[PDB]
Amino acid sequence: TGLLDGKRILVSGIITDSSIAFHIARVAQEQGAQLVLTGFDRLRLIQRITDRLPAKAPLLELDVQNEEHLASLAGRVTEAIGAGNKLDGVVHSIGFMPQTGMGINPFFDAPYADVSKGIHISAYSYASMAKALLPIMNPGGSIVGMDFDPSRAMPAYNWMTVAKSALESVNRFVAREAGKYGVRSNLVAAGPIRTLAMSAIVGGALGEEAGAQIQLLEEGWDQRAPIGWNMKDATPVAKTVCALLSDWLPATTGDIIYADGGAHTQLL
Amino acid sequence: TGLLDGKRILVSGIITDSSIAFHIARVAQEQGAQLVLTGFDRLRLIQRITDRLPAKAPLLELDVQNEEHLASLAGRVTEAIGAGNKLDGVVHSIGFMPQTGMGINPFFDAPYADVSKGIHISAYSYASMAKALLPIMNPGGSIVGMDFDPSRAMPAYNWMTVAKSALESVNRFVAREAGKYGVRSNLVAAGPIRTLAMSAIVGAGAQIQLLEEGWDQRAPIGWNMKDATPVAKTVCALLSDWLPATTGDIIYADGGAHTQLL
Amino acid sequence: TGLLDGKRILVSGIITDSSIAFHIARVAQEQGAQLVLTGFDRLRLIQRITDRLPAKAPLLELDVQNEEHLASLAGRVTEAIGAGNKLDGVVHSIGFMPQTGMGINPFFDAPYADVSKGIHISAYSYASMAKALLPIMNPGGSIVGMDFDPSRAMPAYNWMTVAKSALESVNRFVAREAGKYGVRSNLVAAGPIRTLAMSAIVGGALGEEAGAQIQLLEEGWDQRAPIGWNMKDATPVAKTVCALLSDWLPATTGDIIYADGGAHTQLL
Amino acid sequence: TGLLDGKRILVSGIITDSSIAFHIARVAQEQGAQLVLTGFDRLRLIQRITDRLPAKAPLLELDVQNEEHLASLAGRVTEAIGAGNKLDGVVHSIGFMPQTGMGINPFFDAPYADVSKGIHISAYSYASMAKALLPIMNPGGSIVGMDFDPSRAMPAYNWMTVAKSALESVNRFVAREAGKYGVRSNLVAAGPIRTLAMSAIVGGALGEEAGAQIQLLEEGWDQRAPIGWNMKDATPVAKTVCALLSDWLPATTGDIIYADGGAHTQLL
Ligand SMILES: NC(=O)c1ccc[n+]([C@@H]2O[C@H](COP(=O)([O-])OP(=O)(O)OC[C@H]3O[C@@H](n4cnc5c(N)ncnc54)[C@H](O)[C@@H]3O)[C@@H](O)[C@H]2O)c1
Ligand SMILES: NC(=O)c1ccc[n+]([C@@H]2O[C@H](COP(=O)([O-])OP(=O)(O)OC[C@H]3O[C@@H](n4cnc5c(N)ncnc54)[C@H](O)[C@@H]3O)[C@@H](O)[C@H]2O)c1
Ligand SMILES: NC(=O)c1ccc[n+]([C@@H]2O[C@H](COP(=O)([O-])OP(=O)(O)OC[C@H]3O[C@@H](n4cnc5c(N)ncnc54)[C@H](O)[C@@H]3O)[C@@H](O)[C@H]2O)c1
Ligand SMILES: NC(=O)c1ccc[n+]([C@@H]2O[C@H](COP(=O)([O-])OP(=O)(O)OC[C@H]3O[C@@H](n4cnc5c(N)ncnc54)[C@H](O)[C@@H]3O)[C@@H](O)[C@H]2O)c1
Ligand SMILES: Cc1ccccc1Oc1ccc(Cn2cc(-c3ccccc3)nn2)cc1O
Ligand SMILES: Cc1ccccc1Oc1ccc(Cn2cc(-c3ccccc3)nn2)cc1O
Ligand SMILES: Cc1ccccc1Oc1ccc(Cn2cc(-c3ccccc3)nn2)cc1O
Ligand SMILES: Cc1ccccc1Oc1ccc(Cn2cc(-c3ccccc3)nn2)cc1O
Ligand SMILES: [Cl-]
Repeated sequence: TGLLDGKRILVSGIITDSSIAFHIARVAQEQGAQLVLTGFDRLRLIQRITDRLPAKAPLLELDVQNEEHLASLAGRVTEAIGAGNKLDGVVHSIGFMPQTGMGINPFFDAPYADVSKGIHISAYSYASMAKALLPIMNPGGSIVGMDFDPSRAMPAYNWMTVAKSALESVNRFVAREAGKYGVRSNLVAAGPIRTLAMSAIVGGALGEEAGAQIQLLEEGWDQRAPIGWNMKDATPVAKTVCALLSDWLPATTGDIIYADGGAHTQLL
Repeated sequence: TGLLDGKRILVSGIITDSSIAFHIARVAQEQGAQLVLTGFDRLRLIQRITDRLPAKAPLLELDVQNEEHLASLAGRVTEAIGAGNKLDGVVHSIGFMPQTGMGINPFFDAPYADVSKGIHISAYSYASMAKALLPIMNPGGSIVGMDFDPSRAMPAYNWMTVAKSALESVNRFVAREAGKYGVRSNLVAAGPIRTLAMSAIVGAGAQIQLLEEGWDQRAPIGWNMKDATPVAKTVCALLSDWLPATTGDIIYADGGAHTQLL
Repeated sequence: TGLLDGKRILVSGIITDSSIAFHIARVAQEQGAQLVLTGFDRLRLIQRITDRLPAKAPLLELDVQNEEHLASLAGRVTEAIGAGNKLDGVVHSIGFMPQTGMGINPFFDAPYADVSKGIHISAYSYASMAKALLPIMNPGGSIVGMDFDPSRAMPAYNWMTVAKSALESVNRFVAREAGKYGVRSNLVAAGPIRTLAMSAIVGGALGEEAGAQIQLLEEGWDQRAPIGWNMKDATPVAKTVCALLSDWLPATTGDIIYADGGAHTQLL
Repeated sequence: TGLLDGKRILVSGIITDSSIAFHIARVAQEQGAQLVLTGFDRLRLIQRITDRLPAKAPLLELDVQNEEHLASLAGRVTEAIGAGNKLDGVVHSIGFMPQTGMGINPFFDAPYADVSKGIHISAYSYASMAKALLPIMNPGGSIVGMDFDPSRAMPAYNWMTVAKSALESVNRFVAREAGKYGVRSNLVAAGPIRTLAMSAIVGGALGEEAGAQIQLLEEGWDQRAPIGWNMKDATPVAKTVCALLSDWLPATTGDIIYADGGAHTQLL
């Protein structure tokens, strides 16, 4: 019946009901998955948000910079999905970059302490989550992270672009470790979706250029995509993540699937 | 409910029951699709082979070098699936290269007449099929072709490598046309599978060893050249509604080999 | 001492004094190369054009669709440069696509006979020239062809894009053969330059939409290039080809060097 | 010759006479460049080493983690080359990764503090150097860094691979800043060269897996390269960096040139 019937999937990265992770979780539950959710910092807000999902799911705290949270994560997941069950899926939908690393702030003025924090959250944590969770994943399972194509430089995305390049490389190594467990690791490179991070982090760092943000995104994506691109509709991205979590891409690992309307295949 | 429940899908390229297309068709029928099949040249053999599929499907003749076959194709499909119905999917699983263009024959000795024939069948025909079939495809539909990663040169594959590079470029243009109909176009770059065409590339022990080095040894999840199922499933994923934002693109069903250097 | 002092280099593809090959030849002679030139079809015009180069160079006829021309080419080159001498460099600066394959003509309406002719001239001939000339090339030598980045689809370039993809693949195979002779094979992917083919083939196939060419070129190149791009100045492209012909890129083969102002490294 | 006649070029990264930077410096001086050298930590040893170069050059201290060193660098360079003169070239040939991040140590066991240190030295510093030096670079100048192709995962290189992916992304941003000064930024992705850092990837020349290292390098490079690859010969790499420092690749920026015998263009 549903694409993910019977699968136990962890989903990180929900902060609002616009979050990519919110929509991944919604679609996964519509397709019969049983979820465990993780959230950072504003756990009361996150709980109110996840109440809007179609089904209850337990919520665990995870700040990927906190060693204790990572060291206790598998134990807390095992208790949430029922002792002795394992995960079939893990979704990393997590990122951060300080303001100095984005927007109109000059590229060269971001101090390394800020850039390092962003790389820790946005790239290294894909490895740390895999490390914590692989021992409790079933053969045939799937780890998925969110990418935004960093193969070319661009306005404003700045040091987050560098973090995404690092993430891509990390994914290919995670795939080598995950393969010993019969598990796949892949990224979904999504087109732009209107999320809290889009507005507050990228749009914030733009200051008076945020009108231009929309136009840049329409030029980069909707205009180039042969099938178009709607930044207000996260469903196509969520579906693509669900396809990777399913049994229907069983020979794809260390890889990147582009859910961007085909924009990255067209020059203009 | 199967993945392709209710979808009408054309599948080209069956010649034996090892054909990638045979397995694509098998999996698609297991997932509820209704098929129309096309075959080239050995139509009696192909009919015996397609009898082994889990369900009957009509078989139509198509030689992609034949203009008349392409010009009548939509009409013949429409008659097989019923007036008023359209296709949701098309699978291009077709290739050819003359012997001069592959194997131990020197790269520089393949005459252009042979290379041109191979490119016609293996790359241009992806466009010609799209052209013939897009007018009878539903919005939301999907065209999928088969690729073998040509981004780096390699022994023996020779001018077929060039044909695949051409096919990749063709796919990106087909995507622009197909988008006007609400249709996606993508290729699946599969790892090696033991098919009739594989055994024609050369005529052997060295071929298998190179394929093991290039694929199974590099793939984090391994690669089994006797098992077409993972490739077939990947094609079915592209035919489904579960990759709705992917077009002009290439999905690698190769065990992750192409992501690993050694 | 010029960069190519003492080198014997064949340069194909001169048709006017705007031709990329004209500028390659000019720069190569300024850098001390002795040239052999090849031309197609309008040999009287081409001779008047090559008289404007800074030094005399013999001109040979070569239509790359003519088997007899390819089979006699080595012998005719050897007679021009003298028995006992060999070539150090070969430049392929040749292309064609019939009108049905370009512009506003629908992509799907190009018959294969037209596409095949374009692929023959634009891609296969890179192999056929290498095959004819490698037996009279010195170790350390260099074959260079001209590319236009076909990694993504775009308006108007249509089937020429497909021919360039084929050429890239061909270059990697030519490199394998050329390596047995100690010879490198590479392409230069140039940004747009105002040439007869740009205007009459690409621009002509746009009919009343020719303004669209210039607009797309300005968006794709000058606007994205961190150091800018001037389509009226072939010198930077010519210099880059000369760099490949020299001994200063001795470890680069089967490869593509981008002389495009860095445009292809930038998204917008 | 004189490829770099009259150019003032800064070269970082010499520690022994096997260092890639040593050979970059040697070739650059053979081609008429006037050098300023920078060295980290062992400045007396480095001075004995740089005495073996064909000409004297001043040596300045630079630890790229030290803010004071970066803030004073332009002033110290200007004093060495003379007030009123500027640099035409900068070479970044610097890297580091702690032992936990490389070799047989499990990928998942490298702590982020170690990985961050490596990324700081190996990737962020490319930006920090550009920031310090662009204000004293002439139009037409060139910044070059060293890369090792990280587009696919591989044994042992582990987190250094991730650092190189980050460096590639950094280079494309540096190119956007450098373009405002008329300056190019590019990386050279070199094939393997036997240096001190090479041996440290597996914990020393008699590291546990050193036999496996040699075999993997022969398979990855010399066996795939159409023109071969010799890991004892840094000259082809040095020449390629000099090509980028010269005026002969004037339209290439934000980019990567592969000096690896063409290995990366061949599958097997
Ligand atoms: N929105 C886009 O256009 C777009 C496109 C492609 C990729 N992405 C990526 O998708 C992912 C989700 O971002 P989003 O757009 O949905 O935005 P978002 O703001 O909804 O979610 C980002 C999440 O990261 C979490 N996070 C930050 N610091 C963390 C920490 N220390 N520990 C754990 N979690 C932490 C936040 O709590 C939040 O839930 C990210 O990887 C982002 O880069 C976004
Ligand atoms: N087997 C592999 O390892 C592998 C890997 C990647 C991609 N592929 C691709 O998968 C596709 C199917 O190949 P396969 O390996 O299943 O081999 P195969 O021998 O089963 O099938 C090839 C098919 O091409 C058809 N064909 C040839 N000329 C034709 C023409 N003029 N008109 C119509 N059909 C024609 C044949 O009739 C046959 O059905 C091809 O595109 C091939 O290049 C194969
Ligand atoms: N002009 C650009 O913007 C640009 C950019 C990138 C690459 N290129 C490529 O550079 C090369 C040169 O084109 P150009 O722009 O200088 O144009 P051009 O019109 O100056 O030169 C094209 C050349 O192709 C030759 N040619 C065509 N058919 C031939 C045949 N049968 N045999 C031999 N020669 C034949 C013509 O005689 C002519 O000399 C081509 O490969 C073109 O694709 C051009
Ligand atoms: N050797 C190879 O096979 C190879 C191949 C491709 C790329 N590379 C790259 O070439 C570059 C040079 O490495 P190599 O092989 O010549 O090794 P090496 O050990 O000779 O040189 C590395 C240099 O990095 C310097 N360095 C380290 N920490 C520093 C700091 N805090 N501040 C400033 N400098 C610092 C060291 O002092 C040393 O001079 C690196 O970027 C390396 O990754 C090496
Ligand atoms: C979680 C998180 C933390 C830190 C940074 C981002 C982030 O999440 C993302 C949010 C939006 C995007 C998409 N996007 C790009 C841009 C930009 C300016 C416009 C021009 C084109 C580049 N604007 N919108 C990508 C993301 O990774
Ligand atoms: C249909 C068709 C017509 C013409 C040619 C091929 C073909 O179909 C294929 C069959 C098998 C493969 C995979 N493959 C590659 C090789 C080779 C030698 C070994 C090293 C790696 C290159 N051997 N097996 C690829 C195909 O495209
Ligand atoms: C020799 C030859 C034969 C046949 C065709 C071209 C050709 O030579 C070239 C001439 C110009 C270019 C550059 N270019 C591209 C375009 C187009 C519209 C604008 C957007 C980008 C695609 N317009 N200008 C590239 C070439 O290869
Ligand atoms: C400076 C520095 C700091 C930290 C790490 C490296 C480094 O510098 C390099 C030294 C040598 C290489 C080349 N290389 C790779 C490998 C490896 C094992 C063999 C298989 C292929 C991956 N072994 N040799 C690359 C470098 O970046
Ligand atoms: Cl959707």
